[PDB]
Amino acid sequence: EKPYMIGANSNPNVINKSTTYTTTTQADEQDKPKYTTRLEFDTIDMIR
Amino acid sequence: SHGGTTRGILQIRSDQQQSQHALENFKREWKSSLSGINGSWQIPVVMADDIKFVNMTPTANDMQFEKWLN
Amino acid sequence: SHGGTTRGILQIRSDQQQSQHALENFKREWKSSLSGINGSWQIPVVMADDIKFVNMTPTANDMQFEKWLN
Amino acid sequence: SHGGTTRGILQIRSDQQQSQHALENFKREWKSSLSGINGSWQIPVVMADDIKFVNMTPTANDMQFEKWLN
Amino acid sequence: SLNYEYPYHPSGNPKHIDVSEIDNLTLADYGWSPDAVKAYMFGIVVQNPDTGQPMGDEFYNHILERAVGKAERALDISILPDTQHEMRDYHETEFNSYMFVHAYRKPILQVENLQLQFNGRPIYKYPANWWKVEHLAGHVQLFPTAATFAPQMIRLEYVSGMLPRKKAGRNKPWEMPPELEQLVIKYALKEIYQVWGNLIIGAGIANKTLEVDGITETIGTTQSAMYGGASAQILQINEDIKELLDGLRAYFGYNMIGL
Amino acid sequence: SLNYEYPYHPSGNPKHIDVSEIDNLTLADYGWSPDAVKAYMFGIVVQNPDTGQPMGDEFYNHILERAVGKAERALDISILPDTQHEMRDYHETEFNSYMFVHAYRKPILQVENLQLQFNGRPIYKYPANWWKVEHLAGHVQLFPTAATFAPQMIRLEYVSGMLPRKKAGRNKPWEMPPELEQLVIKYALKEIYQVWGNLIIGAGIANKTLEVDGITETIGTTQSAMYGGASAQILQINEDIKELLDGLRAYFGYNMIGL
Amino acid sequence: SLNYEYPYHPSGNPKHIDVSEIDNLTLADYGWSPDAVKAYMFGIVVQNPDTGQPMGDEFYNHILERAVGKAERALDISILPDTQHEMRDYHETEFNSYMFVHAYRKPILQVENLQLQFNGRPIYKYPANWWKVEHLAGHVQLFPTAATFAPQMIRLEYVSGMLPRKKAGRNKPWEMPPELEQLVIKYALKEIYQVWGNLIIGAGIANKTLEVDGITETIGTTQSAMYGGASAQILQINEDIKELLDGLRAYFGYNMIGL
Amino acid sequence: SGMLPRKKAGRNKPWEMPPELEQLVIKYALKEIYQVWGNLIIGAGIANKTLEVDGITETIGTTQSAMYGGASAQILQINEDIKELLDGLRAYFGYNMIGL
Ligand SMILES: [Zn+2]
Ligand SMILES: [Zn+2]
Ligand SMILES: [Zn+2]
Ligand SMILES: [Zn+2]
Repeated sequence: EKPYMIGANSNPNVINKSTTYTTTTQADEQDKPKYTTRLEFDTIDMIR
Repeated sequence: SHGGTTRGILQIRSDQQQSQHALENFKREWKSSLSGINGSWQIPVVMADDIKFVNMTPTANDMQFEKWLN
Repeated sequence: SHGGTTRGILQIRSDQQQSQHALENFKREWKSSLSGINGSWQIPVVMADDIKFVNMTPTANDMQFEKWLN
Repeated sequence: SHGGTTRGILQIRSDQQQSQHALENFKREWKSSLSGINGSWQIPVVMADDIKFVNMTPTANDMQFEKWLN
Repeated sequence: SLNYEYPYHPSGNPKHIDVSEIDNLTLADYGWSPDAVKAYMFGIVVQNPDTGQPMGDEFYNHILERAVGKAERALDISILPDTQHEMRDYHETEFNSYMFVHAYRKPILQVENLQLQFNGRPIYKYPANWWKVEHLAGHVQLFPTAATFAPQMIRLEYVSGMLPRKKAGRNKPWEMPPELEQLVIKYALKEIYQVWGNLIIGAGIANKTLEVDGITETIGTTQSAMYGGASAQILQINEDIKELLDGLRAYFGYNMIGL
Repeated sequence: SLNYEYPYHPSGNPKHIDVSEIDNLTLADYGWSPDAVKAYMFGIVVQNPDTGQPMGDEFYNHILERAVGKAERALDISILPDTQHEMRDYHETEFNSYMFVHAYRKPILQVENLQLQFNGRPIYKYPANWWKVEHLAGHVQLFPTAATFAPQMIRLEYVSGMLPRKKAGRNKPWEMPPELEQLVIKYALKEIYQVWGNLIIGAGIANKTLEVDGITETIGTTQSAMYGGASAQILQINEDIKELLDGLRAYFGYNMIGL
Repeated sequence: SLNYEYPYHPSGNPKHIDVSEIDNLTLADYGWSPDAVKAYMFGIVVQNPDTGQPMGDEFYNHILERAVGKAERALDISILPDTQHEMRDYHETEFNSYMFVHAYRKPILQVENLQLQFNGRPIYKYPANWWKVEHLAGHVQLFPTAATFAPQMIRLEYVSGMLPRKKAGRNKPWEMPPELEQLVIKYALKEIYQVWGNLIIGAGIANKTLEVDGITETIGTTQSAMYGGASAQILQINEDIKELLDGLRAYFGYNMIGL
Repeated sequence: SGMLPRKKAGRNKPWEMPPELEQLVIKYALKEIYQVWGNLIIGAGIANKTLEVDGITETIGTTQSAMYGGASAQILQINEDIKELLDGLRAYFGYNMIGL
């Protein structure tokens, strides 16, 4: 009903942000994938 | 007693042929504004890309082959 | 008593030649709207790319070789 | 007693077809300035890209097929 | 003698579709399934690059509904079967011409009612056998047997659409031609390729190469600063639609209105 | 006999929408949710590179509202249900032509009031059954039963806009065709891609290559001095919108006014 | 009977805006905040390269005021509400046409005074109910009830502007359309990009590469000898404004003056 | 309505199908097939590639390009034949005329 307006910003200020270090752990994980094109040799043509 | 009495054709260029509903509404507006003695002298306005009027019959008709009959 | 009485040809340009069914419906609309005294003064509208009317006979016909006969 | 009495069409080229409200205000201005004996001899001004006037009927009309009737 | 439901006469306006079946008939009946889209994309899978998700069937249906809608305007048609309640004005020149009427939406599968009214009361309702139709063009004409205009004098009810084709390589004028099936498909594919073309590599990445410890991998895609990833196929689909669409307008023909 | 609310006659101007529901109907009902936009961008996600913040629905709704506004100008239309209080002038030739009136905002869902007044006092109020409407074109005409002009003689009240489509792949003249939904979506996506094209890699970076300690990488973006990174998507959106918009204009047609 | 403030009649020229509120209404009310500009630049921060300073809100307001000003000419409008004291000449042909007057600035929200004077003394001040207005076009016409020209005979006072839109996706003719909001925004962004485009890298530097002790860093920007850094976006904004601006002039229409 | 299959080699009656309509439909079919097959030669959207591992290297450059698809050459030649084939065949049927 009411018009949709941007309004004001909400992000607060942050100071002295420290880096993230990957934590060592013996526990298992799952490796986040990327699905995309694969490159391969033309082994048949290599035989030729 | 048979056809062929048309004066000419009014062509209006458009990328798409207008739907028949739109043409019917066009006719309604044209008849309401211009038809008959009512609104006889008025001028319509159209904002299409290009308009032409091609004549199929001459400016004024009359009897043909008069001297042949005589 | 023989042919050659045509006034002219009405050419309508199109990328494809319209199917004969479409031309028959075109004729039906034309006859219903314009043919005869009924709807004699009306003007049709067509939205094709380009239209021409080429004349095959002059504006008005009359007897030929009159002085030769005399 | 039937239509076909139009003199011509005044075409005004534009990228967009003007909204009907704008055309109504256009008509209001035209009628207020030019209609009737009042403001008969005045000349309007328009700043569109291109304007045309296409004639649908000849300069002067008269009876047709007079010699046929005689 | 002859046997028929009163609104429907075998001569002129033979019955084609039951009113109740109008609701039942849907896109699947005409072959516009998502599988059809996939078939034309045989060997291509549309999948998110960052997660294994493929786009669902619902999106295809949503696209297909807009593909058939776009076609319904692009050739001025009513394509799916639907019931119409139509009021039309009285024009003397057409009325004297056997009551000629040009339906707003075509084709006309069949006509149920054709009545003339003054203030909502039917002044005259014509016999069923009198009126006759031209299905493809939608002309409605009356053949009676044994000011110059007014608004909304007559009342017309009719069913606009096309039935699914019964037999291969053939169609009745009241029957869906095979080209509309392919045309709507090609419109849908134009959308699907617009989506898929962004998922080829990365996001807006044209050329790449990695060189790690003497290993080397290198790719150059169809993506470019002035051409999109699927724009090769989109261009070819335009060349295909132009041939198809122009050739089909010749089947319906140009529109005309007297003035 | 017949039963109806006095302003609404089933013949001519059948009731379509309750006045109260006009406020209830919103963009979401018409399918203009941010979800739809995201669906068309399936597999592409937009974020602020400096943070983990993706743009919220607020921006999408804001963009969609201005997109539906832009389409509303692109055809001279009213695109959401909205009541109008219109004062129109007396022109004799149209007045004699059954009181023909061309509403400013079309389509007309329904007409509530149509009166003739002189100084704010109603001189004459017409019977409900007399007046009749043409929904799509918005023509309002009167059919009475049993100087040359003046300003603001008649008072017209009516509801303009389009109802959401009820049945799949179909629409009544008083009903929204699915493409206006899609057209507004495509106008929205133009803005989105004009945003997203900037954020793929830094800003203003066309080509880069980096080599450290025996590992090397090279990337060439779609960004260029002559064209932006999303320019391919935008230019394809234009190619579709032009076809989509030109075809839809044939559903409404050209505008004419006497003079 | 009827109740109203004497200058304002509900028929013809209903009251829309209180005179005192004219001062209160400002750019923020219409959504032209700097945050709006930032939102369209989501993910881009305009910052000095040699020091951490971002450009302040004041600059945005200054730009926005010039953006709305440029729009106010580009379509001949008065957009913010303001009170006008207008003198107009007597032309016989328009005067006999119900005293037609075309206000210099439009739209007209409302009319307060309309008087005829000879030497500063009001010869005749018309009743409020007599005069009537066309808000969008600004036509002022008089409908009385129960040499050929002269200069500055009549006196007109009226309020020119548009109110902020009350409800989404809709606007009254006396109400700000959503497109002007976006149009003024896009004009502002044309300026902001012209500033920001110089801050991408260095100053007028197109291509660079550093090679230090086998390290290698390499960048090629959008900047070029014949194209500016932001000129890709500026070109796209022109393509956007051309579509928007042309479509909006159709809403107001062409101007005309008799001669 | 329609056409009977051709009975005798290299010949057809007016009521008989000329062999080119058979070929024309084939060529229209091949347009669709090549529009499919052109995508699958190597991955998707890949124009150029080169791969080097452990002293063995390979480079391939496909017909794919930003401006034209991998099968575009075949399609464009099919069009060149269809246009000749179709223009010539229209002369067998001729233009359509209707009185008015
Ligand atoms: Zn037709
Ligand atoms: Zn209209
Ligand atoms: Zn004006
Ligand atoms: Zn033939």
